[PDB]
Amino acid sequence: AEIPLFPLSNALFPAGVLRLRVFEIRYLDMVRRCIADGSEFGVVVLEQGTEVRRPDGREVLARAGTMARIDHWEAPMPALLELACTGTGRFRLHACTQGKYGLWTGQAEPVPDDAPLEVPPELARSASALGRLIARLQREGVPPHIMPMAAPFRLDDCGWVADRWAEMLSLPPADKARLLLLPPLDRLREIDAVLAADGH
Amino acid sequence: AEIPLFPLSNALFPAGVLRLRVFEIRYLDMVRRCIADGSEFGVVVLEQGTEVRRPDGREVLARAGTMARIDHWEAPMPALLELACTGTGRFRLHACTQGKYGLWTGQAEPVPDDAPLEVPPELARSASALGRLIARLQREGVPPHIMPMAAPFRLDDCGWVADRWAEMLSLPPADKARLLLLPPLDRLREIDAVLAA
Repeated sequence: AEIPLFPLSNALFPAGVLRLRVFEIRYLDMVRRCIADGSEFGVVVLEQGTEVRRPDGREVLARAGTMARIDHWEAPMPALLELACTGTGRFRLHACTQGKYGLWTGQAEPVPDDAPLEVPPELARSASALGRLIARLQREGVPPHIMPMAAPFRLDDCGWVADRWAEMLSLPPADKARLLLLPPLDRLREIDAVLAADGH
Repeated sequence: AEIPLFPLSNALFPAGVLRLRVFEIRYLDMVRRCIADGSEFGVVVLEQGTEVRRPDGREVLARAGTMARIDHWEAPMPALLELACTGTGRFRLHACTQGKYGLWTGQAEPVPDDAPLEVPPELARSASALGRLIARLQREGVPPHIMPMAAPFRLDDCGWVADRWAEMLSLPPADKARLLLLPPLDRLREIDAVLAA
């Protein structure tokens, strides 16, 4: 499924929050199309290279990604677009090409959402930790335009909880892409093995 | 104490890495002057505002921040100013003033860099977990200009450990500001509490 690609320094996960700020011509033209078009673009983390790369070149795109849906947009100044996208359906991009203005694109086969699971008591620490984080945000009165996570607080869900943590944890891009694809349970387990002292 | 301020969505901590893209020309005069005489600018996290500039809203700065040092600027894209910075000394922001063009300026009382202290056995959890994140990024050989933290990895320094977690974790801007000025021991204890409970 040939779709436009917006590689980024961080990976996007389903239901994930993402406030973009486009200034490059390739993304300015691409984002505007999607605005009038209605379609959404694909977001995959950069396993290598930067996200601007005007003089650069060697940039490696992750093999997995999540589709990005545009919620609302604004134009604070000319040649600048401030977006507030939401992560949608995930995909497993394969052979992609780099078109005009350096706009990445690739045929990507979607990957159906995983069935919602309950968080076992063997992984309560993470879900309880996360829940603690969200509590403070709310307790402090953090406005919507700053909240790093959407309203639907699926705290009692393996996948969801792991997606939230993988989003904010400084993990290698190559790992983030794998986590996105791995099954919900396995995903929570692994991040769990990162937050807790596995090997002291 | 009077210094220029650059508000950001994320708080900046000592030794914290920062890749800043400056769009609004209202800041050009600030970054240029800094680049010129090698000075620094203050970075405070926004409590109730947008990094860019809303015409219907006003920005509210946090109670503290950290000075930023320009490791070096670049302009890969025509006229786009992109610079790598590092958080240096912390300051307590007594008062700030928003003047013309929306530029912020405040009274910054610099606070001395805390002394380093070994990580106690109970707070070891927080250090080993970070240590693993770091070793994870290295095992994958993630490029330096991609890593969120800088080379000097002080895994036995409460302040360092706590600061890293504080900039990574999704916490309200006002809390980051508070933890920033908080003494090393208390900082770690507090971030440790969030990681468990």
